Amino acid sequence: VQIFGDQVTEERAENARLSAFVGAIAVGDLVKSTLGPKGMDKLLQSASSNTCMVTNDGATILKSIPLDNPAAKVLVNISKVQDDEVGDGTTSVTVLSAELLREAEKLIDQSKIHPQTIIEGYRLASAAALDALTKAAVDNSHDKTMFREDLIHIAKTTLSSKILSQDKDHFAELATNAILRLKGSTNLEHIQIIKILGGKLSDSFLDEGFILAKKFGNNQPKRIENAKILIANTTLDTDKVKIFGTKFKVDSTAKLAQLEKAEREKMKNKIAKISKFGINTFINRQLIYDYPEQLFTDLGINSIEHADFEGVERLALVTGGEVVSTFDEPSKCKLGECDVIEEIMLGEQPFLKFSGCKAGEACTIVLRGATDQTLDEAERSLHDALSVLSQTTKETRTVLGGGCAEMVMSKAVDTEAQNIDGKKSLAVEAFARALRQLPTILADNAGFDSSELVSKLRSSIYNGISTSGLDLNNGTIADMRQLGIVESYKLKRAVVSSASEAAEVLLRVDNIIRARPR
Amino acid sequence: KTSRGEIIISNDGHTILKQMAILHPVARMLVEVSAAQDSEAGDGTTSV
Amino acid sequence: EMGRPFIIVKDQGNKKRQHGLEAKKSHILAARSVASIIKTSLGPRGLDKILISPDGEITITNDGATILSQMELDNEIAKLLVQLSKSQDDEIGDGTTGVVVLASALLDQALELIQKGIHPIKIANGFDEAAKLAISKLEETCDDISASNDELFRDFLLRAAKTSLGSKIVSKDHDRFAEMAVEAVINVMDKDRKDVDFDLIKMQGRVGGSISDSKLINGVILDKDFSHPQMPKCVLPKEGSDGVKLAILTCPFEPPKPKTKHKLDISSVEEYQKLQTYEQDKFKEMIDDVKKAGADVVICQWGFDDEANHLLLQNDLPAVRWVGGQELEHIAISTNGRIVPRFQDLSKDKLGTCSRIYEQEFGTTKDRMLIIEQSKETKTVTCFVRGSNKMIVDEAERALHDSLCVVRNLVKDSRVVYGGGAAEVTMSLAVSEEADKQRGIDQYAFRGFAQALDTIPMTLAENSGLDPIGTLSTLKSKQLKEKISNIGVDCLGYGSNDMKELFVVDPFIGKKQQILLATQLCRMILKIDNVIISGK
Amino acid sequence: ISPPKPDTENNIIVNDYRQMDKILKEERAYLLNICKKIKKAKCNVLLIQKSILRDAVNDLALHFLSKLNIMVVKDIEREEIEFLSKGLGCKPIADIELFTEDRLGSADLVEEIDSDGSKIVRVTGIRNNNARPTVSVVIRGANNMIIDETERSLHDALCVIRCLVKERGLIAGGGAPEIEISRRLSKEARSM
Amino acid sequence: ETKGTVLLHNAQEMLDFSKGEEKQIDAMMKEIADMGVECIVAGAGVGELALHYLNRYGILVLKVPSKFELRRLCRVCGATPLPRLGAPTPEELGLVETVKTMEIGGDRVTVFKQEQGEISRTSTIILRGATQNNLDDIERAIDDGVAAVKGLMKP
Amino acid sequence: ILIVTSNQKTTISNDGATILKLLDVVHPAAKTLVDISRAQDAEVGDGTTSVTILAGELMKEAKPFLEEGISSHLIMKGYRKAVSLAVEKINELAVDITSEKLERCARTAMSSKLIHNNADFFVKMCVDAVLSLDRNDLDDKLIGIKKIPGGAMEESLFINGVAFKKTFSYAGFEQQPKKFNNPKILSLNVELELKAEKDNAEVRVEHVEDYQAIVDAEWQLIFEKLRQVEETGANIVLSKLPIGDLATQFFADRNIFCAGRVSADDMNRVIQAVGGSIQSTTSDIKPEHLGTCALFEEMQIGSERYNLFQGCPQAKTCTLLLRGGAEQVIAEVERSLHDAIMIV
Ligand SMILES: Nc1ncnc2c1ncn2[C@@H]1O[C@H](COP(=O)(O)OP(=O)(O)O)[C@@H](O)[C@H]1O
Ligand SMILES: Nc1ncnc2c1ncn2[C@@H]1O[C@H](COP(=O)(O)OP(=O)(O)O)[C@@H](O)[C@H]1O
Ligand SMILES: Nc1ncnc2c1ncn2[C@@H]1O[C@H](COP(=O)(O)OP(=O)(O)O)[C@@H](O)[C@H]1O
Ligand SMILES: [Mg+2]
Ligand SMILES: [Mg+2]
Ligand SMILES: [Mg+2]
Repeated sequence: VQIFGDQVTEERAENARLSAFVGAIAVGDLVKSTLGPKGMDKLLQSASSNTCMVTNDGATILKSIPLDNPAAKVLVNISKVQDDEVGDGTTSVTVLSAELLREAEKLIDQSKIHPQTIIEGYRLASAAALDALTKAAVDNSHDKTMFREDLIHIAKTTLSSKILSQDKDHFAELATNAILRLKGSTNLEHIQIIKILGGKLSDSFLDEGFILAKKFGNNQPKRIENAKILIANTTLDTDKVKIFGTKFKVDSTAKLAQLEKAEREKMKNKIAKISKFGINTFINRQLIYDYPEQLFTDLGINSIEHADFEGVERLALVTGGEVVSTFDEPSKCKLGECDVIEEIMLGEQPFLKFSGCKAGEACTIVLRGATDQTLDEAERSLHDALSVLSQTTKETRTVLGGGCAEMVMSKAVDTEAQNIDGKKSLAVEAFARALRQLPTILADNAGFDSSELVSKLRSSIYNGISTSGLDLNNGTIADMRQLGIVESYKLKRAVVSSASEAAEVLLRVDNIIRARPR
Repeated sequence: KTSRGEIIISNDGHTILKQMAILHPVARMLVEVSAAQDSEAGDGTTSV
Repeated sequence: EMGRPFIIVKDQGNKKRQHGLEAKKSHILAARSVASIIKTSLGPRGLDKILISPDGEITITNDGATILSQMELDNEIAKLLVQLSKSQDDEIGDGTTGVVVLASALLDQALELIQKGIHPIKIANGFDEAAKLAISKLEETCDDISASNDELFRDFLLRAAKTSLGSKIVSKDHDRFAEMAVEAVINVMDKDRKDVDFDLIKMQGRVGGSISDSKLINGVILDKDFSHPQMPKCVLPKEGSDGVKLAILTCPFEPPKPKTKHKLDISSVEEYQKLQTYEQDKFKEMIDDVKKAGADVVICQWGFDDEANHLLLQNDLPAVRWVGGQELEHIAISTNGRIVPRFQDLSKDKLGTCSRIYEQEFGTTKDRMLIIEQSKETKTVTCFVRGSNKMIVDEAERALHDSLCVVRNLVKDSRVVYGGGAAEVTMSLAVSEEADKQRGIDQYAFRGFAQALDTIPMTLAENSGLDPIGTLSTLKSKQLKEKISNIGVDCLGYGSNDMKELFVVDPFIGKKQQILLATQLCRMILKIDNVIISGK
Repeated sequence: ISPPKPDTENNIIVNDYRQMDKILKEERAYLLNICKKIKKAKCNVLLIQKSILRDAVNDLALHFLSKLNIMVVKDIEREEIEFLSKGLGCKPIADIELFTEDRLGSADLVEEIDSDGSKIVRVTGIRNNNARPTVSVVIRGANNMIIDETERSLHDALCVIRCLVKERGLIAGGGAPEIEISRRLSKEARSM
Repeated sequence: ETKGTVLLHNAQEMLDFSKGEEKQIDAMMKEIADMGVECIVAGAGVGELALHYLNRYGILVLKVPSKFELRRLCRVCGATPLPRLGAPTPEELGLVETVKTMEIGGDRVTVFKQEQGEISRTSTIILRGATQNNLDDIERAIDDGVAAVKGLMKP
Repeated sequence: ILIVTSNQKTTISNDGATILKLLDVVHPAAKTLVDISRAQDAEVGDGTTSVTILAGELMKEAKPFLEEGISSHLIMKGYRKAVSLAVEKINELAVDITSEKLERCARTAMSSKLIHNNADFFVKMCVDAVLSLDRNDLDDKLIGIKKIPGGAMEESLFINGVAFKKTFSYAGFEQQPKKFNNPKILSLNVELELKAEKDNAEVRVEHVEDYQAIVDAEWQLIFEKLRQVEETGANIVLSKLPIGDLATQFFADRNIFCAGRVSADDMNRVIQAVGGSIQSTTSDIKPEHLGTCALFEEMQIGSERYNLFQGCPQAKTCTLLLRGGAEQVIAEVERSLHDAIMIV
């Protein structure tokens, strides 16, 4: 008795677990090459308008590619949350969560372990895993110079995976200065990344100011000094009063000539109130029409038009002033200050350069690269780099990487497996062996041995040296403190918790129900 | 000969690569390099 | 036929019929097809299932109602089971899976009795007498908990809270979700411990973070930022004050205009300048009204323009826009404030009171979500649930909703029973005992219901991987040896089939509802003889 | 330059029959007195931009401007207003209250010749206080496809001059530095 | 009939315009109610404000949204309609003793049975049956019988 | 009999009118049965099937006589002459019973369907449904009962009043109390919200000083409309038309419950339950026309809120909430009661 309708695919047998497990293996193997510093970039061919996209992050790749498997959606969704939460470590969650299901496959088939036992071991194994990071962390909050050095090494670790592995020595100073500029503001929207194609990749810079994408309107000068900035959000152009039911009962056109004159008088009166501040620059988000633009010429005030609302927030914080409207009361209102303003040209589009501002609560980064795809990759990289360093301020604790983070978890996880005697020990050992594969694929991408190199890292830590790790440029074990690579505590806490809970999803599934497409 | 009714003669490699609709994405990257060579230098768009 | 087209009903050739014994076999096998889906899901050792909607969205669920709700079916017999699980989900919110397998258990045992030639009404009347007899026995054996004090009554909720969370994901952090679920009801409850309002506590999930980051906060969740974010994000109260003096308004900041369409005619330049004066004085009078009222944070329903941003920023007055009317219903009850319609009726007695207002990021760029917290007990609790996946936090919503519903059943007085398969077996042996002297023609009818109740313990035996016959033999022999009827099948293997000791409790009103909806549907399905179905 | 119609909503009402003669007199007078004030500043050529929501110059206004010997040109693009003010040194005029003699430019001859069915309006001679003068070069040819390539061929020519004034120095082309750099790196390649 | 739209220049008219419609509709019902009428047959849709003052004094309302349905009822009581909303003339007022509402076919029906005194015309026949098809043929049999009664008048 | 029409609407029933209603019968002679059934249901509401089977056997018994040389009028003369004696014979079979003062007649009308086995509980309260109705009125709309998907049929109870769904969530609904000791019901018809007054919207204003006053006048009259409702002490407010957020929040402050989005058939049942009247104007409100009852309590019923009235000294209304598992269970309990209520 077929209770379901026509064209209803249902799998209530071993093929359901096989179809769900092979889907994660396909998603897992897709991202094995993108992990590590020697990883290869991937290429995406869009189906609409031939809009290509080059990206190394697994979140952008898996969201762009179509996948009809329900298991693929979990790997897509866990990567989207990791991309939005931290902004780094998405491929580690995808490859680790798939490897946990890969390691859990042989327990179901060969050893015939219950699914409730595998997850029960992962609960106790994940608990001991996070406890290893509790003692393995180090707080560098007592000294700002050491914390300044920590943001360097975290930038070295995050930027090495992208195409900027050579130029990370220069952008590490650029990345950490933007974080010290923001002085704790973890909002990534306060950094404008201006995209410019052409020039050498190392020609990027970080000017102490805010760079506009637009220019002056008609005749206002390029070079000035000692300018007072005033920002406004209201219309300031052909003022349509708040009630639209207004009308003019005109008995003669001569009186209507006075009414349009009265609209110019109040606008002339409004610009007269702007001059009471004694300013030299005025900025408004709405596009400025011709009539109020002309009155700024006699007053000696500059005018900038059509600024975006997200840029007004960046513009207010770099200038250090305040957005002013309802200009009758100039006493309570506040305005910013700047030393020099000058219009520049980087390529074809001109830009406005600000330098010497008082407040430095925000900045803008100008990238320079050969193509729009390399420039885009650069943006995706800096965004991932600045996202990790931004959360490092609120979460000062850090963890050493390079295979040492995954192994010190396995050292504590393997110790706890003996005190839980029974059939659960195989599940906890499967969680341990899943963690050994992260330094394995990191060695496979560089073209080194998978067994002997991991075996040397195994013996080095149990001897009583909790600072050993993999070094990929030479292919041998080296000290992590001397090389200077380290990750944040929130990152390693996130990928272990995300990959652990991701394994809990597709292990509690036995039946797959597919309704009709719409 | 473009898709619409416009016709254009072109010796410039940037405008040749711009009007040519390429199916392969890696070959399409050369269109952006010629755009980058045209924006930065403005000479030798085919030599790059 | 006699050659002419012999047609009666419209669309004669499309629809079909089915009668006799073959109509019954289509019904029972259709229930077994649905029962096999639910049988491998029930119990603490169950397994989730993925329901792919037509729009591509998926839901990882192990509750019978959400599975059957998002299932595209054709057979009408399963569509009645779709509504039976939905019936258990709406009112009680516990036992959806149980009803589906229990109704199938009555249907599976009824198949053997139809082969013997018993009329279906005698079958249906037998379960009706057996169901009321089992309810009458179970009402006597269960004990009351109202005699205990409030300290022990909290523990009984923890017994049922851990029972409802388990069998669901959210079974790790389940010790804290039990305390969090009980702590939600301690704040929102009546002094007489009766008829608590469930609508005061709404569900709210957030895609991000981990399960450990979830915590309790007494307030409202708004998915928006403050207006013109130049002010500090976390506003604090004054040094000496009763509170932040929350203000809510269902009027946008604008000049007063008629609701009807109007035509304000300005026939002179002098009147045009008075319109400019009238435009500015209204905004000046507006900010002076809220200034004299002492409000710090203002909540506006219908938004406002950009002119009020600077007036609100200079006076240190945060504000928001586009707050829906449903949220204002939640804000007034939480902060104990009265929503004023306009500024002329503005008074200090109508303003609310709360501890502090602040906002955090939760990550990079997602969205700024507002948070409110109270300094004491209030009539509103908003669960702040986090999750690593959208399906995790979506399942955690309906899982915690069922947890609050199970505690809601215990708010009713003297309704407690120890589950774990004990309630099924203790109601089963008495029905077989009554049949020995109430033989009649319905002797096999009681035996069918006695064997149908025992299937849920056998379902737990299959999921746990134990021998069913040895389990039911030990439970049946133990119930006959001793009249203590709180021993059941323990799947988590903590030793001891005893169960008050394990701490497994289910609500008494939920357990009797299992056999009622199962018997009430079985009485309906057995009445069907002709099955007319039309083509789509 | 048009009859009065503000951006704010309006509605003209005529109550008496004799008011129709008055408003018709005041409409042309509103155009006449504004054109009368142009004669006071002795401005001889006017350039209007692209008008939105209404006609740029009313046909009734052209009679006043044509009899007083004033050239009228409309439908100029908005981005070119910066070009004309920078080249001619004439500040724009958005209102007659700010319309003065000091803001206007100067020119010796604005001639519109007739040749090959294509009109050209060229200004001969510029003199002003301007440190940023302008330049304009027309293109002629057989068809538009050659006009487009003659424009882009000049862009590649000007970009070479832009590069030399940007970065000082130059090198001899013709394949010289490719062989020279290949020889130089080939010398060092055997050492590394 | 031509563009009925409100016009309120000041707040004094806004306050009295809401109460003016109530007092105006009430004042028209006073002249109608003082004549001792207790049921009014309407020809089209009746407003709610007019209905509030009709059922105050217990005046029944009847819908007859058609021309012939309204004309047949005047022949029973012998009333002369007037489209004005003023006072009905006493000579034109009809005479009906009782208006009952009972269940015959399960739906609501209104009856206008007269008595032996003050007889009326255009009577009806309540025809009860099981099959709607039989009602149609029996109804046309009454039309044939009524048509046979016409044969006595002319010759 | 289980039937599913083209629109995929499931239905289960044992009735002659309902089964033939859903089946679109195109045969002309077969629609006479639809008509007989409908007719008996209408005039009686019970025994529809019997009528159809009897009709069937008389026509099936007339089949061999039509095969013979018997004319059509001879067969009809026999039944029409025999049915006259059957009606007179049934008058002799029937009794003139007056002693013993409903209970037994309801048990037989519930047969052949769901609630026959539960007749011990449903007949006790079903007899009380018609006793509330007085003689010579017998209003069927007062016995209007609604659908509640969810619950078990055993947990139903008898109600001395009405229970209607709100069908809308107001902004100030939770602020009002759910429990009044001595509530007072007042039925309204005016629309309590800020909008156009009487089917039009056109307001000319010349001076800007009066533009502030005309807006305040609209705010003045709307509270004047609400204050007249407040001064009489009406705790429960009901209106067919919608009620805006401005009015329900004004009532929410001083403990005054309100509701809207209800039909006219539901409103007519509210008046006869409380014994009040309809007032479509706030100025003509008096204290005497307000209805009263014993108590008020809004209870959770199937994830749907219902405003309960009960305990009136003299109630014309009986309205019970039908809770069940499937949508056909609540439907079968409705049709079974609707057939039994007509008999008693
Ligand atoms: N120069 C290096 N020496 C040693 N280890 C390195 C070096 N560069 C990168 N790594 C290791 O490679 C890993 C790169 O991870 P990454 O690609 O950033 O993950 P995701 O892309 O998922 O965020 C880091 O964990 C780091 O320890
Ligand atoms: N008169 C000439 N004689 C010999 N070689 C030349 C002459 N002019 C240019 N070349 C060579 O030919 C090349 C022409 O490049 P060109 O076509 O200008 O590139 P693009 O068109 O992309 O700017 C130059 O690199 C130069 O070495
Ligand atoms: N931790 C536990 N220990 C023992 N029995 C349990 C436990 N959790 C649930 N059960 C039992 O499992 C049975 C099925 O519950 P379940 O199907 O998970 O709830 P629902 O039917 O509401 O989804 C119940 O009868 C209950 O007694
Ligand atoms: Mg990375
Ligand atoms: Mg449960
Ligand atoms: Mg019957």
